[PDB]
Amino acid sequence: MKVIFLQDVKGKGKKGEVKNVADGYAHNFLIKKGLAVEANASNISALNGQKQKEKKEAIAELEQAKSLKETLEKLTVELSAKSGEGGRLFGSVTSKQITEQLQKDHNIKVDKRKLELPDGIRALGYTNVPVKLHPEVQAVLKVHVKEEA
Amino acid sequence: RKCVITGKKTTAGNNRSHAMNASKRTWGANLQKVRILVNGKPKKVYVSARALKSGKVE
RNA sequence: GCACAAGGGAGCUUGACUGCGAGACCUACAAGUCGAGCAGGGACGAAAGUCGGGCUUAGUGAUCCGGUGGUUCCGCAUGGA
RNA sequence: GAUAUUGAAUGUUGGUACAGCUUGUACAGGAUAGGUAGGAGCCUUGGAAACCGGAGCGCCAGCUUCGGUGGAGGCAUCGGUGGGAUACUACCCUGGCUGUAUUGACCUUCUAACCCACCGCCCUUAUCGGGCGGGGAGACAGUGUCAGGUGGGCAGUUUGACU
RNA sequence: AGGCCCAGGCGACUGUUUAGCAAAAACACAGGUCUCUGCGAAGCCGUAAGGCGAAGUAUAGGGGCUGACGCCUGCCCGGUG
RNA sequence: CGGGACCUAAGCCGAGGCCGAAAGGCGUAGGCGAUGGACAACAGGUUGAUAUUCCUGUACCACCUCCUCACCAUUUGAGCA
RNA sequence: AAGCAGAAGAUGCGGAGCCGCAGCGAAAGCGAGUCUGAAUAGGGCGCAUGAGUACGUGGUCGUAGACCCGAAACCAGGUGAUCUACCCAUGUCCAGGGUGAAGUUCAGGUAACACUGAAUGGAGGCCCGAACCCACGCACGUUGAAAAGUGCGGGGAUGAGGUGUGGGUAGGGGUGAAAUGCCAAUCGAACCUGGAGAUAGCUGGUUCUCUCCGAAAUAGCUUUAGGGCUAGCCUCAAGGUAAG
RNA sequence: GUGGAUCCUGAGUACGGCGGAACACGUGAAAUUCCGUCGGAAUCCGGGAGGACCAUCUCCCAAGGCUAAAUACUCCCUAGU
RNA sequence: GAGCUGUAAGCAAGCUUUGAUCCGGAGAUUUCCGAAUGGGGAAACCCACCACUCGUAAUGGAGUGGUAUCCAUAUCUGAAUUCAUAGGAUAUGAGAAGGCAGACCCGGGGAACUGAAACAUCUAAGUACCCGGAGGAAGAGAAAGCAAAUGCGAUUCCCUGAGUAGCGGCGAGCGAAACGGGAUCAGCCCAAACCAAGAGGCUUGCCUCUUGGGGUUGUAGGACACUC
Repeated sequence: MKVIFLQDVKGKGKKGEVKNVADGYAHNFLIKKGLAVEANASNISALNGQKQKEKKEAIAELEQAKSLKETLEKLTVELSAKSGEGGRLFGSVTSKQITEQLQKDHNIKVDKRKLELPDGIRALGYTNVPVKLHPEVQAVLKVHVKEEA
Repeated sequence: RKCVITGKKTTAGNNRSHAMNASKRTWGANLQKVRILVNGKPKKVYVSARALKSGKVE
């Protein structure tokens, strides 16, 4: 008979991998182990409800996130840092410094892992910092640094 | 000896061989002693296979 | 019983046909046998006339149930099957 | 022996939903021509000619293919063939292969059900059984259906008449 | 309250049997032999549970044949199991 | 005294329970079941019928105080089992 | 007819329904014609030579037991192990005498037990023989005293033994040292009640009188030969009527 | 009473293969129904029946349930034949 | 309304016009066994527990009531196993076992003799018998029916159809239906869909679970909207 799998059959099937499972063995194994549940109207409707709920939740989470994140990321942000003779910067503003800047200036609250910068800016100028806002969408951040005192 | 769910029991009938002899015969029921929660608890009583498929839970 | 061939041979042929059948023998019944003659096509023979198996008597057994061919037949409402 | 109780695999042989493509001459012929439409053009350093190995086919005519060296030319309407012209879209299943999921069967190992006339506890002063917990096998066996073989162990009968 | 002896047949012996015709050369017997059975033995009773085997475990338990003891059980596995 | 207010074997009955068209069969616990086990009376007479049952003597078994008595103990506390 | 009203009735209603008047052909179908057949032919079945219907008596027939008695046997449901066969639990009985095993002790004796002889020994499905049990040879009984005995002798008589009490095996079965033996005087399949008034091609019996007539023991067939059908022979009634 | 935007009208069942039974019907071409196995539908734009089966037509909505009346019998009572 | 205490003679003794015997209606009592029910049981027998009562100085003894099993409700417990269950204890229960009449009826088993001149299909016959249930009747019953016409409209039973169709070693034998005419006369509820309330599951905004409102049909009906 038909069942709504709760875990892996040949791979995690929590999504409700409807199949035909040898009613005898199906009942015995799935019920003794909870591997699945009967595929009746009630359970099917409950699964559909939970699935659409989570789908819309994720859709909203991604939509709300991408839009304003990109829009604001299209802004300009600047800071100050001392520099020496010959353009040899005394330090380097890593991702942590940029995170602190965006947290204290504009209150963007982006993770230090989602926003990464390995090159370790050492120049006294402007630069665009890409961000991993979305696995399929990204935006740049116009960071700036200038001499101080 | 009968299915608890439906009135399935041992019936009787003839056994007509070649020449149409009329030896008497019995007809059993394909019932098994599986665990079912007919009442508030399981009891492990007899139940017919035809009724077991897509019917009461074991 | 057949020498007037029913016996021997030579030619053409398939009447070793189809529907029948007045009237008779035998028989408890079933059944069996002879049959002039009518019609449709024919064969032989110029014609007449013969041919509905062997010169005559044994060479075969029913009903039911099955199979094949033909049917102005019937065909569980109607038309088919 | 088949089926329900009674399924999971590892490989395995057909068919499905996705996919991979190739087989084609009676002769005429430069040849290997199946046609019906679009057809005056196509591939060329994302490389000609030639060269060689392997895969395939075959009406043993030969073709194609792919692996690559060598490298600037090859192909085509048009000249002739004959029933029908060669560059791109397709089919007719004539012809062989590999991958994913089901699909059903064959032969392999596991365990879930089924058993317990194996035990420990409780029900319970109980050598019945029945719930729990371990072990043993285990899709077996037992059980209900259908079929085949054997079956005087058993049952109902028959075994003629004249003389 | 025993008749005995000589000689042979049958059965090793004691025992059991056709109440109500036959007490025996018949039956059984201890012995031998073949065969089945690895334990939920096999066989048996019963439609099934449940029981005999057996509070047994291949020197133990069932089935057939022959019947102590001395010598031997010879050939044929074509036919049927 | 023979048996019942004492026990138990074979065997039967048998809550629950296991089986099985029905009826019903099997069986746990439990209980029945002597033909067994344990148990306190014996000696002389009496009438026409009864008598180790009646009469006359000596006795025994189980149990309770209205009393009787001596013992211990009333919480390493007598006593019962 | 059922049915309705009606004294359990007669009667009235009730034409639902059945038979005949038209038959032939399997059927379509046709019609005093129809079927067969190619066919106005021939032949088969009918009219043209119309009389049936509903009751009552009587004869006969078929179904019910069907003329009366008679089986052996079969099936179903029940009763029986108080007789007998076996088994289980628990008790009880076997008067007396003889034999003498194994073993044990001693003596002899061998290097050593082997071996021999004496003393105790009381084993035996042992012997003789009472009670008890079984009946094997002969007589009487066989309308007996007795629906299986008595009289004399006979075998066993401490292990397969006899026996009391209680219990189990119930018939398509049980039991059986095994004879077709026992299972309540019955057993090659116990007894009681039902199917059941089983069936009988078999035997026996079948009740008042007179009168008219008057046979057969033959052919065919037959799972049939002592049975049954047809025909042959008999009788009764109506016709042809003078055919024999 | 009016509309067919949309929803319902009795599922492991109607049926089918296998082995039987009863319907007058004996597996015969065998409808219809009940049975024990396995397979298993539509559900109104639908389904069942009209003696195999198919199309048209005709009739009706199963797999839910109840229902007195005319009908059979007399052990017994009252009265009478 | 004047003989009666039986059959049944009596011998004896008593009741009755304040009204007997007798007849009918409704009641009281009803030893023991028996489904038998506290346990056992060789039917009419024996042995107990708990309460109340009689009596002894106590036991001993005696009178009344309750004390079987299954099943329904409820309450307290509730082991393996932690909750929980199986199970155990308690109160309510004109609940229930049994035959009956040797009959009628619904269903489950289920023969043989017999007939076919044997006999196996068949008949005997779903007969006898056995089993389980109730009723005065039971079963069936309002068309997923008959039927083929300007068509009837729940079942049941009677006469016809009819010993016709048909079944059958196509034998023996078995055996209808509908139309038609009669006896009676009654049609109804549930599920499904939708709606009100609540409960649990969170099927997390959806699901089923329970009472109620609802509607029941083939010219299709109902829900839904509306007219009533």
